[PDB]
Amino acid sequence: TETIMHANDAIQKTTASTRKPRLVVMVVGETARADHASFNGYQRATFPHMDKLIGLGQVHNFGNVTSCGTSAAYSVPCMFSYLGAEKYDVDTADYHENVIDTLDRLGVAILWRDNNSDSKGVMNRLPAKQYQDYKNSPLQGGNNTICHTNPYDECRDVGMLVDLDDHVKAHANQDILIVLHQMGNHGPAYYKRYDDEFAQFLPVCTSSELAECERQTVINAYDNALLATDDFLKQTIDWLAAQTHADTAMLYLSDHGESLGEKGVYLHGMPKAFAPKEQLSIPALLWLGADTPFAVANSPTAGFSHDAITPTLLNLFDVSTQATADKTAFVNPLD
Ligand SMILES: [Zn+2]
Ligand SMILES: [Zn+2]
Repeated sequence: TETIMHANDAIQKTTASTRKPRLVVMVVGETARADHASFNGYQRATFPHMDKLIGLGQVHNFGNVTSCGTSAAYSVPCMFSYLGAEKYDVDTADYHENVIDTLDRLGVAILWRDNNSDSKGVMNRLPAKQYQDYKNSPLQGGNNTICHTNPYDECRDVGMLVDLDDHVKAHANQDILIVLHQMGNHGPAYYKRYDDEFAQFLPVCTSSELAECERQTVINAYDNALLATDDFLKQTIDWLAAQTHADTAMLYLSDHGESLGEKGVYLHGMPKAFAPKEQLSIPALLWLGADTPFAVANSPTAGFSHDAITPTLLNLFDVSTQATADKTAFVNPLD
């Protein structure tokens, strides 16, 4: 092949012809930091809906998880790579088979909706129709029907949840992966990231010049954008909970964290060798549907990282490959 292969031996252990189809939503978050999540002990209710599901035992919180880098351009390809953070090279990620390539080869129906930027190369070998731009409205050339609920005409992450039934109905009796790439908490204009229903921590910074504004007002806008992400995740889970013909899962991880003025540093993008802990520390949640066959994995001693995503996706689709032996995952393989 023209691709550097990592999982040429991959095969599904079971398929939808002998068991329920698998339906997974992977949410690629944006700029959310683990220590501003109420489920990791932040002293403000930034994730009220997820916290209620954690209390019920329906969502599992993996705690302080480490991102591989500090921007979507660096982190998103690595999140779907077989390489892992220590061998990853952003300049040559396009040349390797990635986990989406493997799943597509094995017949999983993949949809990637993007309200952020794009898939950073991950979707480039799949047909164009499996990637959908959700950062533009239809007349702008995209697909998002929820862009005109705010004065910035900014497209909202919840627009990506509109009529996901169309994809499910088009792929009867097949395994399905839906990736939703959020705008999330990207700054510096945090106040533009959420509709007025989520303007709850007040007052907010309404300038892109964050070091000018009072620190707490920057943080208030950031925390309001987390509330909107908590609502997006709740709506995603509510949709999956209705898909009772499938075994379902929702995995959420941010691409990196964010500095909010500690030691004078704001935003993200610092070289990972020098980046402060706040830029590398991300939340990670897993929801599983009713009667799930899956079990949450034993925690690594140092906590989880983005390197666990690729083996987790393979385990959720019953894919057997030597490429994920010895590798950490958030759920165990089914035997
Ligand atoms: Zn960024
Ligand atoms: Zn990012």
